[PDB]
Amino acid sequence: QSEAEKARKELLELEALSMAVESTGTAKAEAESRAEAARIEGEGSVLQAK
Amino acid sequence: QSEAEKARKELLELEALSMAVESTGTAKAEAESRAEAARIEGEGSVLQAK
Repeated sequence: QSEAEKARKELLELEALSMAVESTGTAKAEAESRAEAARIEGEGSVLQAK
Repeated sequence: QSEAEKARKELLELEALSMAVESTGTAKAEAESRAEAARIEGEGSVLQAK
């Protein structure tokens, strides 16, 4: 069980990196899509106002 | 399981890129269609006013 925990530590490190990658990719994608839609709506609102 | 996580990290990176592409394409398309309809309505409103 000691040897198994010695390797399980490195397994948990790699799983931590993968969870980091997945979470930041999901949040970045959703936030940038909302910002792009908002920018297009803002320039459209400028043209509507004129 | 350690080797499988070493490759699964790169799989999750590529899936993050694909989700980014899909989300920003959908939001950009819907926002630009609404802006185009609004611009045509605005120029029509100018001509109606005259």
